Order: sequence, then structure tokens, then C-alpha cells
Amino acid sequence: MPTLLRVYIDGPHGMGKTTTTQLLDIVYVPEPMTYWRVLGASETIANIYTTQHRLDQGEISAGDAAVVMTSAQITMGMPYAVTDAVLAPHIGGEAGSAPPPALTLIFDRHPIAALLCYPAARYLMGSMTPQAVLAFVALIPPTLPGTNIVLGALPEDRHIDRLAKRQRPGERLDLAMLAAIRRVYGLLANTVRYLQCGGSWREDWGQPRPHIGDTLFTLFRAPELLAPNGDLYNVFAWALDVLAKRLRSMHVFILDYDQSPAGCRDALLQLTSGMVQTHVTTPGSIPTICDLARTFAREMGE
Amino acid sequence: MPTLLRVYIDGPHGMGKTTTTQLLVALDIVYVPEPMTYWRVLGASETIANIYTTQHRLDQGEISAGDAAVVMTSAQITMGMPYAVTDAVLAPHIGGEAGSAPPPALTLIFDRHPIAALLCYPAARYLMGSMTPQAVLAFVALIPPTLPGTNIVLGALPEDRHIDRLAKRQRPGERLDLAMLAAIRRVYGLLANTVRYLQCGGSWREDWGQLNAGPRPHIGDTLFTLFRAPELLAPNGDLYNVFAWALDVLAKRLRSMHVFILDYDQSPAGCRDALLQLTSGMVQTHVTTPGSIPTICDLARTFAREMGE
Ligand SMILES: O=c1[nH]c(=O)n([C@H]2C[C@H](O)[C@@H](CO)O2)cc1I
Ligand SMILES: O=c1[nH]c(=O)n([C@H]2C[C@H](O)[C@@H](CO)O2)cc1I
Repeated sequence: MPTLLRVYIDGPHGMGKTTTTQLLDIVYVPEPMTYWRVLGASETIANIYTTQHRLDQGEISAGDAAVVMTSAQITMGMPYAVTDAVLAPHIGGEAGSAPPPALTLIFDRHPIAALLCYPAARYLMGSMTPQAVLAFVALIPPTLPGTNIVLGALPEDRHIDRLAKRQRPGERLDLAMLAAIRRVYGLLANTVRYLQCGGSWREDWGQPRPHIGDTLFTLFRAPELLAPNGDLYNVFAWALDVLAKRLRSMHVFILDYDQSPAGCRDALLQLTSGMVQTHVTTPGSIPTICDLARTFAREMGE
Repeated sequence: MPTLLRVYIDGPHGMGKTTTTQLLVALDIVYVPEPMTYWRVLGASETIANIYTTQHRLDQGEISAGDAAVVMTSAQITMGMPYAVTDAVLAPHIGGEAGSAPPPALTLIFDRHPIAALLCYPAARYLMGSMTPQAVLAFVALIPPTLPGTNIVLGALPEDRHIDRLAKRQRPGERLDLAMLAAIRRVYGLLANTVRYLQCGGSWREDWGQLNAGPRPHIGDTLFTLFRAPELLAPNGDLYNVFAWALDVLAKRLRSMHVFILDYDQSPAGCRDALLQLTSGMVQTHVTTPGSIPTICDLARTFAREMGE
């Protein structure tokens, strides 16, 4: 059966991901901007940044910001969620990780962006409950074989300069969200290594590979998740087992962004060499995926 | 290898599902209750009270539509988490179908399936104007893959009788909304139809233009009929592909479910035995490890101990 290579370009916003991956047998599943702005709701991006502003300015409550914020995170990852679901059937097993794949699918972000990272970063900003965050983790789709996630690398001061340009419609420069999101993505990369090096959160919770204190597990030592004796409630501990399961099988690659669009584009091409591809499940899988990838781009990509 | 029998008793509230599920277990078998404690303390505060009050404010014209959807969506997310984590934690243990075939080593009886929190209630609330169709479709797209041996028992009770029942059985925060009762009832009716329409070979894409245990129902008698919303329609007249792809997920999730109907218009003991009768002809599954049994047993017993009642 033909082989496919899936590549999910992810990381904090304002790094140059999209603006260097478009540059990059090869299909590009762009950002669902039309779905965020119109199809699922109107100006979701604007709504997100405005609520954090009213929150920050004391015009609304933590609880107000939280319901508005949770609701919107559902809108943000909808296209990512259906795409996975419709795609999942065609993904076969690892391809003796071989000749060039029949198709390379470049995604502008992975389902965990809206299901884990942004929700985690907003909890870190005081606008989302760790319980809501864990609800989204619990809803992360199973990790199919060949899930290659490229995360971005760029110094802060430089990310601020880019961010100053990658201003989405409705977006407001919030260096705190920029720091909350950078940290979240940082912990994300540490979590994968932790899990892949054989770390057990249950065994390390009472506080070579990263320290549990440097993985995403640190965020869930939140007072809301703990019983009167400091015990993590089981529902939550089960949501953490699922986070461990989902993340350990992912393949993570770092693309340094502190270089030229060419260089970034050039680097992404090199990383390609160690990504895990897979076989499709049917003869028509490739053609169907392509049309899927083109139909998504036309409709929701702006 | 040891087999397992999972049964989710679902359907509208105010019918007697929880009582009979209990009874059934009072006759091994383990009970996975409604995460009441999660809905009112662990996940958030008084979520059921929050749900019924928001619709109310909506109805009173005190809150706008958008205000309510924002609250409903969030509330519905809290309502389903225990169901969703339990399902994701169970999954690695579920093996292939066995059948019924002799008695199972373990029988799990669930109070509602994940699709209640991720589909039925949201669809009923959309229908009540308290949530958006895109949001419902967003939940649908997130319904977990249907494990084999998914036996769903949906309840039936005459409308008048259901109404009088509701007029008693007090849930904290729940305020008697009969419009919501009918909505939830119709949603569950469409659900049953949908599973079947799907099993009789129905194709929503082939039948879109038209908008066993019985003949194939009409697409307009299935859940697909709710998604004929102008919000989800492209200027050309058809659904945008995002929503169309979500409906493909719905058909895929409900196609492998084994739905059964239980009559609630009888005594609690009757419902128990009527249910204990449906059970026999229900699909079983092996577990993936022998120790899946003890594992599964404790998860259920732990869930109940921490979230039930
Ligand atoms: O789940 C998400 N939540 C969120 O708030 N965003 C913001 C980041 C950026 O400003 C713009 C483009 O990424 O959208 C993105 C995602 I995916
Ligand atoms: O997703 C859900 N949404 C909802 O509104 N409910 C209501 C029904 C009943 O009032 C009470 C107990 O079931 O909670 C239940 C679920 I599961």
C-alpha cells in the first residue's frame, strides 16, 4: 500500500511557522481562518483576546472569562478535530521507517494545539479552569502512527518582533500570553522526552530525563484538582494517564526559527528525514486525502 | 480468554434509568453511576443548577442567545468529562467481540454513554436555542471511537407518564422544563432511528436531498435532520464540508452501536427483569489482558466511590 508522511507544524504563534511552511506529492492543510472568523462563529480570535483584556482590566470575572474562553476553544479546534476523525481510517501502520512517500501532508498545527496547549496557556493566564483543560485532554483523539510534530524554536525578544507582525484579525499583543504560550510549548517538549525516557507521573508526582517539575504535569498540581488531603482526584489522575498515553507516541522535531524564511523552509525539509511515515489503508486513501486536504484549504483557509 | 459485557442505559431523564440499573446490579456486575459529585463540586459548582437556570434566563429574555450558548457549551463540557475519561481509560482493555455464548466474567452497567453529554443533550439544547449547531457538531466530531460491544439500552415511557414522573423525581438545580423534556425525547428518538437507518444501509449524503428491528427509516426521521441549519449552509445551498465531515463522524460512531429499547412504563422490578432479559442477547467482548478484569473492576468501583450519588 502507498505510504504517507504527516507533518504537523506547531508551536507558539508569531514565530513564522505558516509564513515559511507555505513556502515549502505535497499538500498543505492551512489554518482554518474562515472557520474561526465566520463558519463556526464570528471573529473567534477577536473574542478570545478581548475577553482576556476585560479580564485583565477587571471588567469581568475569572469565571466569566472561563466560560467565554472554553466555548471559544471548542470553535478553534473543530476543523482540526473533524480532519483527524475523517483521516484516522486511512492511516495504516508505520512504514519500515524507505522510499519517498506517495503523499506528504503539511498541517498548520495539530489537534493538541486547541485541545491542550492553548487551554493550558489560558489557565496560566487566569481565564480557564484546570478542570476544563483536563476535559479537553480527555477528549484528545488517539495518536495514530506517523504523528510528526515540529515545534518551533526562537528567542523571546525575536519572537516579540515577529509576533508584532503576525497580528491576526482581532488579536492584541499580549506578551504575557506570549510567555504563557511559549512556556506551555516548552513543557510540551519536555513532557514527550520525559514520557519517552520512561517517566511515570504517578511515581514522580510526590515532587536521565526532565524533572516532572519541568513537564506539563506540573500545571495539574492545581488546588482545584486536589482533595482536602492534597490528593489528586482520580478523574483527574485518569485525565493525566490519557495525557501520558497521547503524548509518548508522538514524534517531536525542533525547527529553529531564528533564521530566514528560506532557512526555516530549508530546515523543515531536513527534519523530514527522520519523521515516521505510514501506509494508507485503502487504494483510494491517497486520492481521498488529497481532496480532503484541498477541500479544507479552499473552504476554511483564507 | 475472559469476556466482558458492557451496557449503557441511556435516554431522557425522569424515566427511572438509575433505579433499575441499581436493581439489576443488586442481583460479577459493577455499577458506574452518574458523576453527580463531579457535576456539582469537582468539575464546577452546581452544574445542573447552572444548566437549568441559564435556559431559564434565556426564556425570561434576561440573557441573550449567545450568552446562553457560551454557558451551555461550557456546562456541557463539564457534564461529559467523567464519561469521556472513563471511556479513554477503558479502551485499551476492550478486545474483540465474543458474544451471547456463556456468562461473562464481568458485567459493567453504565449510567449513560459518552454520546449523552457529547450529542443528545447538546442537540436538545441547540433545539431549545441554548446552543449553536456548530458547537453540537464540534462535540460530535469529538465523540470517541465506538469500542466493539457497545450495547446501548435506550428508554421508552409515554409522554404523559414521563411528564408526571418528572413532576416528582427532583434533581438539585433541575427546574421542570417540559419543552426541554420533549426536546430531549425527540433527540433520543432520532438517535434510535439513526442507528438503525445506518444499519439498514442508509447514506446521509445520498439521502440529504430528501430533507432487523423495523424497516429503514427516512433520513428525516434521523439525527441528520437537525443539521439542516442555515448556519451550516454554503451560499450554494449545501452544507459546508467541515459540517458535512462531522456528520460522517456521527454515522461512523453510531453504525457499530447495539441499541436496545427498554420500556419504562412498568414497575421498578419489571424494568429490572425486562432489562435483565434484553441483556442475554447482548454482544460481549474479550479483554486485552487477563488482569483487565480486576483493573476494570476497580476503575468502575473507584469512579462510583468518588463521583456517584
Ligand atoms: O486554540 C487556539 N487558540 C487561540 O487562542 N489561538 C490564537 C493564537 C493566534 O493568535 C491565532 C492563530 O493561531 O489564534 C489559536 C489556537 I489553534
Ligand atoms: O450532558 C448532560 N446534560 C444535562 O443537562 N443533563 C441533565 C439531565 C438531568 O437534568 C441531569 C442529570 O442527568 O442533568 C445530563 C447530562 I449526561
